Amino acid sequence: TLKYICAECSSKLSLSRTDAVRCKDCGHRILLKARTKRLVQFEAR
Amino acid sequence: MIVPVRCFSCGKVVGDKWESYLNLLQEDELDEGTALSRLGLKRYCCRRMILTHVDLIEKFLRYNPLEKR
Amino acid sequence: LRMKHGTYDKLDDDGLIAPGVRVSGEDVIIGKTTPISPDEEELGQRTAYHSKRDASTPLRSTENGIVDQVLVTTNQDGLKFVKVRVRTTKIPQIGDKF
Amino acid sequence: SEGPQVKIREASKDNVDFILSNVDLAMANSLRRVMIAEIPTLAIDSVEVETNTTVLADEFIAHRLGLIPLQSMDIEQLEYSRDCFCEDHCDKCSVVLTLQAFGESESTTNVYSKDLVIVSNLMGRNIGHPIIQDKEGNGVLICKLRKGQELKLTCVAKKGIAKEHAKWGPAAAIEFEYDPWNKLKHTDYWYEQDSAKEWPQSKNCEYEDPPNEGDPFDYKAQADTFYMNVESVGSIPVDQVVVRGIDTLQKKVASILLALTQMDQD
Amino acid sequence: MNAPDRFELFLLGEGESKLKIDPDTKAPNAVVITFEKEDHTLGNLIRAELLNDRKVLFAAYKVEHPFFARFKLRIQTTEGYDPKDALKNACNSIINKLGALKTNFETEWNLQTLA
Ligand SMILES: [Zn+2]
Ligand SMILES: [Zn+2]
Ligand SMILES: [Zn+2]
Repeated sequence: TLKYICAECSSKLSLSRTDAVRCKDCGHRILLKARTKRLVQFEAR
Repeated sequence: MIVPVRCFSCGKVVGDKWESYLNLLQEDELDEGTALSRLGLKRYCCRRMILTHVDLIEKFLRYNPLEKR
Repeated sequence: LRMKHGTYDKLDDDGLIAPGVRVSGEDVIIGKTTPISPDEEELGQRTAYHSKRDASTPLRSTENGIVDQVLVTTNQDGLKFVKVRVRTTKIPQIGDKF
Repeated sequence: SEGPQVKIREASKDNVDFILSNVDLAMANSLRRVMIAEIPTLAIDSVEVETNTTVLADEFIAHRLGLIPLQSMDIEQLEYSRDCFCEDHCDKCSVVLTLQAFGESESTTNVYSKDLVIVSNLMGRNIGHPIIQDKEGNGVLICKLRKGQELKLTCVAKKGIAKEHAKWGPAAAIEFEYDPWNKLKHTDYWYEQDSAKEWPQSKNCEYEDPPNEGDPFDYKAQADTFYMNVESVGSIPVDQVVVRGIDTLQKKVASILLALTQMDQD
Repeated sequence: MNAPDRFELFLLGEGESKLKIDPDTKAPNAVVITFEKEDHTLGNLIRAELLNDRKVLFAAYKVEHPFFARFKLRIQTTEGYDPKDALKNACNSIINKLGALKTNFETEWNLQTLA
């Protein structure tokens, strides 16, 4: 459901609630939440 | 970590002189003072911007990207 | 029950805010709930619908910034745990020490 | 004409060295301050980041983008965004640039300000283009990408003055000197053994007669004949810095006159 | 956190006027004019031009605090000379001198051909 990226192999995964947090390609148990798709506004000062 | 766009004191744009500063040192074999004077940095406020800059972005680029497309 | 007065709208379905989202003071960045004993009588606003209480992690009351990185993993015990990094500018102002 | 006199000693693309004569100290200093802080200029004001996989922070990149000098020749045709009736920004009060960079190369791809692309309708004006000065044709080094890193963002550039933020200042360093021989005695020269030997003569000492070292102190003499050197960041031409500074100071004084007449009529 | 907005250096706020002229009871024929959203750039110029007026007995300006972009200008003129008219004459002479300076700089720049 929610997009994550494995910390070492950098493969995009989709994890649901019941899924254990673990990479399906290289098995690294550290996953990063994907950057938000909404545009974020910064003042250039 | 990357070259500042402008000189802090006066506001001269020094961010476009960084890549030509390195060329004046490595392939023209100039010392740093003549390389600074050649680029037009005559005030020492501008000279300290390029002369004392540390290019830490080169060390940051050796790490693999976390989000790779 | 016992929800914090800060906003929860920045959280996703997993109770975690996505990286890149701007946060402000006393905003929830990690959402967590714990079950309670049903059918109690406390604070007046207690009903049978309130099966949980909020154990969420808000931001610091004065701090703000951007969520830089949200890291989900398991500890040694296998329990899921998260680390949320918030990034901000410290621009020098009156009273900063040099 | 009668009034302040200008003799330009040197002129360049980004430097004008002139002698401002027959003028008071206050008006020369006010012109210097107005050129530094009061000329309206176009600079990137808001950054909306879509993708940032660089090693630099979003707010880091936004601060670097604000300091990019943009062309501001026709900035008077642009409107202040606070004075515009749009909701956030439009073509009447802003210029919208975009920046899309990808690290498709194995080596590091440098992201320059020449990669900024105007996507708003300029309406035939002469604003929004990033200023290119070096011979290589690239602009200011904005960022660096390794392979697979992406930077997609949209900048909105609005007009402003350097009093609001120094990114709107086109004046760089303004050299300002008067009385190089200290004939007005406005400085008491610190020295160890000899003030004339230990203090180097300025380059402007050739443009004034040295004192005769026997003549009495001229108490009636005032400060005139200012030696000024305006340097341009590149946003406007270096002559337009001086002309727009005179115009801005004139507009400030005229606004004071207008307010005085408006409360005189009441 | 407590930092004021920078446009408060040059933008008149709600319910704030550009000038605010009060009579001064210390000396006869003297006024104090509060300039809002201005600084030493206007104050020094106006004061030094008012001191060139022959019928002006006193002309001074002060920025009471650097936090607030405002300055007070005290003008005392001779009898029968309105200090508002002295301010008008000083402003007009500044306008004329700046116009002459602009024309002179434009002509001298057009003489330059190495740009
Ligand atoms: Zn993996
Ligand atoms: Zn400098
Ligand atoms: Zn608009």
